[PDB]
Amino acid sequence: SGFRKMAFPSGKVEGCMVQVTCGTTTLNGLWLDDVVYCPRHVICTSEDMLNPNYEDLLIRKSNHNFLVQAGNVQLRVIGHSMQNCVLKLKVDTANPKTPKYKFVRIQPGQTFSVLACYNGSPSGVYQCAMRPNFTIKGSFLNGSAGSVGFNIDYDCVSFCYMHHMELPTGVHAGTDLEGNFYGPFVDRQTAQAAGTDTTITVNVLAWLYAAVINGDRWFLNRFTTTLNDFNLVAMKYNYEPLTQDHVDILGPLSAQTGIAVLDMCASLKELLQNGMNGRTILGSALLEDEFTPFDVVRQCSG
Amino acid sequence: SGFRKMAFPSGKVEGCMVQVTCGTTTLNGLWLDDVVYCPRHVICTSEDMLNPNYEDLLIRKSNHNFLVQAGNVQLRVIGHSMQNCVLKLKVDTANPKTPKYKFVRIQPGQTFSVLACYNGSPSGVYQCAMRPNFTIKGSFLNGSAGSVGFNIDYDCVSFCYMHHMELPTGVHAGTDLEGNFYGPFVDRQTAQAAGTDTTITVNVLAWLYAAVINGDRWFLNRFTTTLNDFNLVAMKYNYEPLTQDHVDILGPLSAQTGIAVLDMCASLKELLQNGMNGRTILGSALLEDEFTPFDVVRQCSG
Amino acid sequence: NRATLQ
Amino acid sequence: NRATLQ
Repeated sequence: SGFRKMAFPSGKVEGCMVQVTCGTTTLNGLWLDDVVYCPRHVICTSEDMLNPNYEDLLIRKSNHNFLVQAGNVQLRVIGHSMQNCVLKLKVDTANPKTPKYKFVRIQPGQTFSVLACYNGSPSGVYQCAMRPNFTIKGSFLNGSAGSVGFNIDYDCVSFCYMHHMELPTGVHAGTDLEGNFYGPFVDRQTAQAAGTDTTITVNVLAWLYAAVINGDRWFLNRFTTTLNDFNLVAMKYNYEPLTQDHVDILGPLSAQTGIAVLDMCASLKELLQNGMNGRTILGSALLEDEFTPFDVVRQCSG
Repeated sequence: SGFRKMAFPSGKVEGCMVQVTCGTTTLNGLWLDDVVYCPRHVICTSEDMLNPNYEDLLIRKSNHNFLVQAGNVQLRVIGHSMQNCVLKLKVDTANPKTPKYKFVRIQPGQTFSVLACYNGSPSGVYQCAMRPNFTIKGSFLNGSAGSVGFNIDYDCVSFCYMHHMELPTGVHAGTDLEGNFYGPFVDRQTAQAAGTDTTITVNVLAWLYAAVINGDRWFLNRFTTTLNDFNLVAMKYNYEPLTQDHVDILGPLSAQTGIAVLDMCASLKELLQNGMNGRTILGSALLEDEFTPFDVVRQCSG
Repeated sequence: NRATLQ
Repeated sequence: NRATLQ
């Protein structure tokens, strides 16, 4: 038993990380087969970051301007191109550690593991959610761009995120692995703001089920509610609407615990209106929304 | 910026994990050089778990009773022995993925990463603290025994924990890698209880410094306190005494933020006596004590 | 209840 | 303040 923010094992991704240096700017790249993927602002200068013309900056570069180092072995760039907001640096060595992989774009509300890297060297692993406003609340410093977010199913790494930048509020923005930003952000050092966030309701319920599975039951009650009356309370506390499809996804958890989804909703309604009254759930005094129904099943066994 | 419970990259440890099966009992082992380390209760039967005589149970076994599988490759046991509460299974193949490693015993208050495994296959990575009562608040199910906790410095994996069991309260107990339990627990399915826990004060302060580094400042005040008057308040809220050595360890953080340790103590005293008044620190409504001063420096850059 | 060897 | 390309 026990429930923790849990990341996927990172070994398969560690062997893909490299350092990309252009001029005085260094960041990380993702080495799959004979291609290195990295954020395009590696080619930027400190001054050319308010409104860069990446198409111009890239035509003024050549293969020998890009220094790619896998550990201490230098990889020779034999080609370069731009795909939206990331670069594809052809190299003459296919990565022998290339895993079975997919490039997938995830949805707000879904989670992934982040392998934070610096100078091509992994530093740590942690679990993130894609917020409804397409930001992520990560832990990233200068030089972390190029770090990737991922999930692992069977033997396949599904890459879903490459880190690019930090917004003034401290949250982080990035692209999918095809180079298209999550959310209305651009890789320029301009004044940008994410839209107002909301709390992922289906994840909160899933976390409450994880709590029941682990012996926390004080928040249960004998009451029930309708999906309509629940959604009225959700709108008020800045919670996302709950759909019939969310109730179905929560089925398995509802079945294992014997607590009907709409009965669990009556508990959530009650926690929103009255608070926790000094108690905790799975070691938190706040309602946690960065666990998907899938994450709970992955960790909590029958 | 940002601050997250962050684990070490797990690749170096993933390549060491194997499955150990004896009879109908399966768990994980740690394969270093030509030796596999695993908890000794693998040799137990379901019935021989109230008060096993491990010395008898082991004399009734031979090398061929132990089935060791690295992935799908079967490793042949050529020797076996007991070292306290773990077994050392000599095999005829040295692990080619053996990293530079150390066997260290850690102290209450220190943290480590856990690679949770099942049937010799890694499932997830998360960060744990060794509690003052020598338990850990992890996430472990049946079959997780043999999973290891570790830190990584430079290229060296410092193994500090092997998982054995879960206590009735849901917390977990285990051994160091020499087989000696952390705390007054024994690998028997008896009624056991950990002593009353306390909150790791030096870690709470370190986490408050991480908060200041990340822009959270509402809990600061102009006041200061003495180490003596602070420790009186600590004793009351079940906090560990703060020593002059804790103040020195917090020096670097105190220097980077310009907040004197004993001034930060005045903030903690205030949060203990009045609460947070509905506000949060680094996304928590509770005072977090599973970050060491070292963990903060590792993550937060200057 | 009792401890659980895992 | 502005965004920071990292």
